[PDB]
Amino acid sequence: GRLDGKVIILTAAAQGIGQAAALAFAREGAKVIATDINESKLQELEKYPGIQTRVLDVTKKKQIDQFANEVERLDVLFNVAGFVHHGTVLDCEEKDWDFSMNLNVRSMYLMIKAFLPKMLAQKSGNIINMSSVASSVKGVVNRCVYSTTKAAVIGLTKSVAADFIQQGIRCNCVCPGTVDTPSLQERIQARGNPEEARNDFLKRQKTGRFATAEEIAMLCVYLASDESAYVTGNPVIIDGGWSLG
Amino acid sequence: GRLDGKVIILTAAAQGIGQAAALAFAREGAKVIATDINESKLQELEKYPGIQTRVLDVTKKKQIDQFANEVERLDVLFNVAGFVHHGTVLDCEEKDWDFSMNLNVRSMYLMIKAFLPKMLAQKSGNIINMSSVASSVKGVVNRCVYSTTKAAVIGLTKSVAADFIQQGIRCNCVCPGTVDTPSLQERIQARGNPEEARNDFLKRQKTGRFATAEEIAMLCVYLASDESAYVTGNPVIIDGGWSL
Amino acid sequence: GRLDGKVIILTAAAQGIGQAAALAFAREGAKVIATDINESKLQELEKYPGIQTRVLDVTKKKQIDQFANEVERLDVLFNVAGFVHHGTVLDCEEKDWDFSMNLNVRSMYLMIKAFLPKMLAQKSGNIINMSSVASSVKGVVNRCVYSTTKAAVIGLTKSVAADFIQQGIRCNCVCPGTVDTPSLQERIQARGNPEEARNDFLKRQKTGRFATAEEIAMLCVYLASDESAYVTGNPVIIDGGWSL
Amino acid sequence: MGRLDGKVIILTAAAQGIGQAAALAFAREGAKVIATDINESKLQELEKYPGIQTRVLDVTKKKQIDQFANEVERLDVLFNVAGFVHHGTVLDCEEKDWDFSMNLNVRSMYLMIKAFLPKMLAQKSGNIINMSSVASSVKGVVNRCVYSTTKAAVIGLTKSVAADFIQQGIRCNCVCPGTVDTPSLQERIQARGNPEEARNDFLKRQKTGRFATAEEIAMLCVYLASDESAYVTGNPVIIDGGWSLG
Ligand SMILES: NC(=O)c1ccc[n+]([C@@H]2O[C@H](COP(=O)([O-])OP(=O)(O)OC[C@H]3O[C@@H](n4cnc5c(N)ncnc54)[C@H](O)[C@@H]3O)[C@@H](O)[C@H]2O)c1
Ligand SMILES: NC(=O)c1ccc[n+]([C@@H]2O[C@H](COP(=O)([O-])OP(=O)(O)OC[C@H]3O[C@@H](n4cnc5c(N)ncnc54)[C@H](O)[C@@H]3O)[C@@H](O)[C@H]2O)c1
Ligand SMILES: NC(=O)c1ccc[n+]([C@@H]2O[C@H](COP(=O)([O-])OP(=O)(O)OC[C@H]3O[C@@H](n4cnc5c(N)ncnc54)[C@H](O)[C@@H]3O)[C@@H](O)[C@H]2O)c1
Ligand SMILES: NC(=O)c1ccc[n+]([C@@H]2O[C@H](COP(=O)([O-])OP(=O)(O)OC[C@H]3O[C@@H](n4cnc5c(N)ncnc54)[C@H](O)[C@@H]3O)[C@@H](O)[C@H]2O)c1
Repeated sequence: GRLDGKVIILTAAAQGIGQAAALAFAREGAKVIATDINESKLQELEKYPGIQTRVLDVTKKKQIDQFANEVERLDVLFNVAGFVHHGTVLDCEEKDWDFSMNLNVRSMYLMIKAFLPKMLAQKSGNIINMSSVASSVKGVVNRCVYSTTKAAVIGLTKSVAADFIQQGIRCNCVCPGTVDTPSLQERIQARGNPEEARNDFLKRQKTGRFATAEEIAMLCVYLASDESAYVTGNPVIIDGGWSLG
Repeated sequence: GRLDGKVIILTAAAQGIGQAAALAFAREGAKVIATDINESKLQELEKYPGIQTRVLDVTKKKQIDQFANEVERLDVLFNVAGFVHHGTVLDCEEKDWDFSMNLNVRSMYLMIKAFLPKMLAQKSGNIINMSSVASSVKGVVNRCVYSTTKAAVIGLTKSVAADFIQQGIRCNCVCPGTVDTPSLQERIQARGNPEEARNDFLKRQKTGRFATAEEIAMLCVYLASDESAYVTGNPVIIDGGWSL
Repeated sequence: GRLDGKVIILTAAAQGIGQAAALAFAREGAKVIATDINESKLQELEKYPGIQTRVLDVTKKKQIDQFANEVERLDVLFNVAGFVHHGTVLDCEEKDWDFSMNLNVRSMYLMIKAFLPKMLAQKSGNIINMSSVASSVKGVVNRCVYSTTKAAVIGLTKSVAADFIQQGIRCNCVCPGTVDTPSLQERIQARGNPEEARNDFLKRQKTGRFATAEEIAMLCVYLASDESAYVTGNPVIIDGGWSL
Repeated sequence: MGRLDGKVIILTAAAQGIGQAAALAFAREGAKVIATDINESKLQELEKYPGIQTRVLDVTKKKQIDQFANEVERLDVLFNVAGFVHHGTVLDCEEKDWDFSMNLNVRSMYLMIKAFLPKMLAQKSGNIINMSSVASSVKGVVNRCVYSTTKAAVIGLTKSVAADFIQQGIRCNCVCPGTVDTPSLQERIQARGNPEEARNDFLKRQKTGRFATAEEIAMLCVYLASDESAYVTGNPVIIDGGWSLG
């Protein structure tokens, strides 16, 4: 397996990209600690060899620190947790702004701050953060606070990469286009005409399809593996040509 | 003047880049409304033709909304306010993280959401945001929360530019290298050996100097003027070759 | 004027962006040496205070070297010459590939290598190169060799900027979206349905217009001026939200 | 089952360095590899490896290229590897240096793509990987004028092909390394006045205190060549050990 010997911790693992990653990591021989707030859905992964699960709300610092004190070592941290708000800056009220900033960015700060010292004591570690093309990468309509947080993810990634490169740490982030996940389906259904919302989303995608969560996972495998040891400080795009032009 | 007939509001105007921008706008014929929390320093600008002042804390939504209700129209909003925390992710306590996120990003969100509707009703407007090369542009050491916020600023910029391009709104951000401002001097002094600190900052700068606030201001003039009408959604770098 | 005391040499000056640049530089007090292969059109600029003209084919090293020897000093070199080939990689025959590489890229290399030593001896110089968003910035349809060359331009820009920063040289390039020039009109007319071709080009442009050459010129004035001394190594976008 | 099972892959400059490592890596992942180079005796060493067939090919010769293409029934992937690294500023670069690099580093790719793309279009499926560098439009690097210009041009060419042929099932990406320990890198070190010291300037780029191996570059090429990366197109993928980071 491409990840033999690796201990990997991830968040938001119960469905979507996190689930697919958890499964993909485990199949490649990793020791996976898969976390989510949704305990009943999460515990489904316990049936898969190589995966152990734990309930974790990434907005709760007390929860995070206690979890960190339980973990002996890790090789990889994959911060997946994030919410996609629909709206422009005018559509974003204070509670939407804060909710996204807390879940999407503060979460990563708290996870990295709890887990990075373990990596530093072993002079080795790898941190993968979930960003988006809707970010500093490009402008995307109706995604104000999302794009703002997802840009923030890139800043945080490059910061960590620069600060700890000489202590054996790498840090990268993943920037997908549209991925067929349960939340995407929720966002389609939430529209006034879902039949039509599905077509706006496909418009971005000149190949005529969304990415699968598995495809996103296989990039995370590459970035988790020693194959990519020489890759750090990058937003890796996986967008089906959306940001291309 | 290159900014004649323009009504420009800007924050953090009492010193540094804000101050230089205020004075540069005014010299180019703008009607400037220059805001800061520091009332005594801010009110020095009152002596300059074209500048009117108002005390404003950009972290206070209530103050922001009241200010907006006072303003009949604008052409340009320049979000300048921001703090530079020194440290890695490990040096950043929750208080540091939240203070920076509130002043550096939330501020912009609240200012934009208050003033943008004005611009939309006139089908015209221009929002300039202060970012930095310490951001999504490149990795800079001991600047964790700062870089995170300044990246957020680029995301917010591109978002606003994308959402309101068809309603005559432009949005760009400015990404300096090291600029000789009073806060920069504070950061130098704050280190263990301020001699040595000054040389680390210069190491960034292969031209052997920092930028002046007036130089940053002249970029802001270009971006504020109709000369740059066709420029939107960009992080404009002004870094003396640092990110090169 | 904003360019008072600057000696500025430019290519492809007889029409389009070059022409607008020349007139804009002259209006701001520059001493302009405007060059082009089209002698009769070029000579029109002679009537404008501050512009002297010289015929120059930028694909002819021997002409370039002899021109350089005529020139005592410069402050700015503006490489404007470039041709826009229509087609994919499959539409591009060896003749199209080579013609574009030589005019669009080799030209810049020859002008730079002939004029840069002057700037090095003054310990001061500024090189502006015309790029495009159709380049390494973004992928654009039916622009294969063009995009290849305009990418090459960014490479060359950043090279020169990195190599000569400590000797007082700056180098940047300009990356437009669609600009309403005579060659753009020629490209429109050259299509099967020019009525419909005008609309494809417009679809690029969410503000519903092309840039004017004057607008591109004003970016060039900013980049040519000492106002922008701290700006080097950048591809400056001016695209009306196309790459956004 | 290898990650490249069923894939027919053609590459250039396969006899040493990145190209060699890639050929070997593609073959071990179950690709059918057609490995080409100008250096016949060295290239022929790869014939002992299961899955690799070799052919002499000078990528500056249009006539050679078209005849080779006429020999190939199908391909899934084209990896354009050939490129020379000139040492010097714009001032150090004479007409012959400029032209030599432009023809090998860029014209070569144009000709290979123009010969092979029609095959991929006819199958409504193809993947083109181009070798670029961080010394390019990505960042400014000293003493690399014509190299950086060509490797920028590669990125422009990559995005053009990706934009033009996306709807016909074609992907195009490029790879942008920092310093890779290859034989030509060793040549460039040895060619300096003090090779001990050239070696340390190259290491200065590299905050991790090492160069990449050709193998490491290869494994990125495996990912980009595989269907795992089917949703990746139009990108310069950086693999630079933090060099462009800051
Ligand atoms: N799906 C896409 O089109 C797409 C595109 C780009 C980026 N992303 C990013 O990928 C990541 C995952 O999204 P997805 O769509 O694959 O999954 P999703 O949105 O379908 O699932 C989210 C998961 O996160 C969990 N979660 C919610 N709040 C949490 C909290 N406080 N703590 C811990 N877990 C929590 C949920 O229980 C759920 O299992 C997000 O960061 C998202 O921004 C998604
Ligand atoms: N090297 C540099 O100085 C540099 C480089 C890149 C970007 N920047 C950015 O430029 C912007 C201005 O920084 P500067 O160093 O020119 O000025 P500075 O930091 O010296 O001045 C900051 C000003 O902001 C005001 N201020 C502080 N909190 C406020 C609040 N809550 N509400 C309203 N005003 C408040 C202060 O009273 C002061 O007048 C910042 O966003 C900074 O991040 C500076
Ligand atoms: N027009 C646009 O939409 C647009 C967009 C992006 C970039 N550009 C770039 O701007 C530059 C100028 O294009 P434009 O469209 O403004 O002008 P244009 O194409 O209308 O005019 C070109 C000028 O170049 C001159 N010229 C041609 N060959 C020459 C040679 N060998 N030596 C010297 N001069 C020569 C011509 O005589 C003419 O006066 C080009 O590099 C072009 O790629 C144009
Ligand atoms: N530090 C690095 O080594 C580094 C970094 C970034 C990018 N690259 C790129 O990787 C590619 C390979 O370089 P490398 O250093 O791994 O290998 P190399 O330079 O050691 O070997 C080059 C190979 O190309 C072959 N070759 C030369 N001319 C040819 C021609 N006309 N036709 C066909 N083959 C020809 C040679 O015989 C040799 O086998 C180049 O494009 C280079 O620019 C290398």
